[PDB]
Amino acid sequence: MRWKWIKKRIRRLKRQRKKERG
Amino acid sequence: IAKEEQKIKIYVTKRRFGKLMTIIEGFDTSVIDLKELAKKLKDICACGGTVKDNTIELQGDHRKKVAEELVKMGFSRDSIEIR
Amino acid sequence: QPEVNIGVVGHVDHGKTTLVQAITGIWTSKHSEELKRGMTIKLGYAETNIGVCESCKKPEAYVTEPSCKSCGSDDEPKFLRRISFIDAPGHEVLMATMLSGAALMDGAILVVAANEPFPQPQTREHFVALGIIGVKNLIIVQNKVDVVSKEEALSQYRQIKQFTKGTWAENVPIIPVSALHKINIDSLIEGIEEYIKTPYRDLSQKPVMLVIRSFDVNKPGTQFNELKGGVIGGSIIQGLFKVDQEIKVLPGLRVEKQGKVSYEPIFTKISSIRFGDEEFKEAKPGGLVAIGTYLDPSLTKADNLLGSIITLADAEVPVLWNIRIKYNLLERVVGAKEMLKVDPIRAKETLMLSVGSSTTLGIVTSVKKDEIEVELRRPVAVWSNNIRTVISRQIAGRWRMIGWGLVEI
Amino acid sequence: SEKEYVEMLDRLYSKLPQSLPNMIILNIGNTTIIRNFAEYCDRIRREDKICMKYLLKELAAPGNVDDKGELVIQGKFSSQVINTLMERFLKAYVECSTCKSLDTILKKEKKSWYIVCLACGAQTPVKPL
RNA sequence: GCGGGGUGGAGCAGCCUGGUAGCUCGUCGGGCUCAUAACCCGAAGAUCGUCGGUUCAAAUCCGGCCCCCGCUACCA
Ligand SMILES: Nc1nc2c(ncn2[C@@H]2O[C@H](COP(=O)(O)OP(=O)(O)NP(=O)(O)O)[C@@H](O)[C@H]2O)c(=O)[nH]1
Ligand SMILES: [Mg+2]
Repeated sequence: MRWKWIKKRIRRLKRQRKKERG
Repeated sequence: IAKEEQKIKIYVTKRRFGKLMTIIEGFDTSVIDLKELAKKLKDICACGGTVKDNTIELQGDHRKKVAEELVKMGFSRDSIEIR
Repeated sequence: QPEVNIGVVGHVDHGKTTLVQAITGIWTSKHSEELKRGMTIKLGYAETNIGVCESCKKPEAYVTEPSCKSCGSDDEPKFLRRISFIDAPGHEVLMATMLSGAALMDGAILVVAANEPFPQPQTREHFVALGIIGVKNLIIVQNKVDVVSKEEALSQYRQIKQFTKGTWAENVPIIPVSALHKINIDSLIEGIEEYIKTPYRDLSQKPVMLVIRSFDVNKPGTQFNELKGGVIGGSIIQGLFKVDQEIKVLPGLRVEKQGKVSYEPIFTKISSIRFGDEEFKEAKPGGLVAIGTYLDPSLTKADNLLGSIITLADAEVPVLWNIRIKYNLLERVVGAKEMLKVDPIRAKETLMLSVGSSTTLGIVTSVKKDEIEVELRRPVAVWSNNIRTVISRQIAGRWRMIGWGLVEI
Repeated sequence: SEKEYVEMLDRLYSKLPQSLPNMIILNIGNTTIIRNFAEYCDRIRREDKICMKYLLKELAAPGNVDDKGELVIQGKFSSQVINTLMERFLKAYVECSTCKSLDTILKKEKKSWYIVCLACGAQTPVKPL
């Protein structure tokens, strides 16, 4: 679980933060 | 960048416990990457799968799906046969 | 050196290259072996001499060598100028290199096939790319007239004379050829001598040039002691370079620091200059040049600094990541077999920004009426404020021209 | 302005220039041997190696011609798929594109071959392979 | 430019470290079986890319010159 979520949250964050940074 | 096109045979197959599988054969192993293609296709089908020699195999009937996904990627509608 | 750069545009297999064979005698190679079985793929290149038989009758007076005894009589044809071609490919998706090529051109020749239904997907796509960019010196050509009825190459000349009407192309003259057997080519030479005139370029201007190839002269196995330098391949547009001038490339190579990205200018000296198969000491616009260098050929192998631009060392050129395009759109997608209407631009979308000879991709942050700001991946060296640009999208797996405009700094 | 053109058109145009024997196919373990691959290629004016290179590349198999004009393809192929890929050859390399005669020579230059009919007088250019 | 291969018709071993050219198939003949090239037996057939050297002797070791396929790349 919290492994999952942390990396899902991180990937969401990055990918989206990539989309914001871009 | 490159090009290359090939004759594509798609059909239902057979695996162990569990359902049938879908074979996609007939891609040019020099030019085309079955490993990049197949990662893309397992995403479309949502099935596990592999590159089995010069073929991609996808667990379950995905035959209309894949042809519809292969033609999108810029492959010829006229080289593809679902059997 | 060649005085001027002429395109040969058109649809796939309409015989653009075969018409560069019948004028220059030079084949593009048709290479990569995959081009030897496909067709031309990297930008071809070929030069020749255009004299004129003064002592005889035109168009057959228009020679290729110093030899007039071919037509009328001997009086060795006064040399008018030396020229060079740039053969773009004809296949739909090799759109992104033909655009790239079009940053170098002073004029063009549209090769339509006499044995196919006239407005063919790329024939048009190219044409409006021409009308867009500003290459207003066009000559249309009807190529394969050796395999058709004498009615058929006329009825098509109707279809061309009617398309070429509401568009800008007034008397853009349609010279039927047969690139295969090299018949009626000297009348094409009379066209290109009249209509595609040699422009004036001010040499005092800031040295600027584009790059579209670059090659490792080193054969498989030249020893270290005579390791000749790396070779950048491209065309001067403004100025004139000289042998033994200090220089820089832009945006230049990027570094890697743990996932970071950072391009930077490379410096070197001009080791040698050459045009055709003959080495020169200086170089001027019109023609594609090549510049022997003293930088590591590993840097310029396959065609690594493709899209880059060369300038004076210690010059003033912005290396932008983010850019303000003023722009306009085609009402259709003249390119696809299908004419589906160009949608209006959406933010956070991927588009293929051709600027100069570089073919970059980039993401759209802002969308006004006609002013968009585009973040990029690989930077762009913006040598002026008069940078024409071209705007494509991925419509259906294959990249398509949809709008154009100018670069604003 | 047509009168400049229509003059250039009339000036170019004034510079201008037997069934098929039943291919006998057999099988001998893992070989398919066209008994008359020499006589068949002799009666379309073609070089054994150009019908061989093509019919072999299309098959994706190896072979060489015997010492009496016989194709020994090293791969056992049914007696049909050799006709369908030997007709296609005819279509791309012997049948002229003007009147469909089969009565053609095969030109070669640098990198452009031409089908030259002995009946009408035109030239079908072919992808050189 | 380096390789990699070239051998009975065909697939190819053998070449390192030279010393009556092997295999599998096919063919051809006979035999065995009720009839099968299924098995048993035999024959035919490669002066081993090419040209030359060294060696008593080479398919082998050696070097020029070709024929297909990986490596390279349109070489300003
Ligand atoms: N009969 C005839 N054949 C021609 C003529 N011009 C070219 N061909 C043939 O058509 C084929 C294609 O020619 P090519 O020049 O590659 O066409 P292209 O449009 O330049 N190809 P690319 O898209 O790569 O630039 C060649 O094999 C050539 O022999 C012509 O005037 N008449
Ligand atoms: Mg071409």
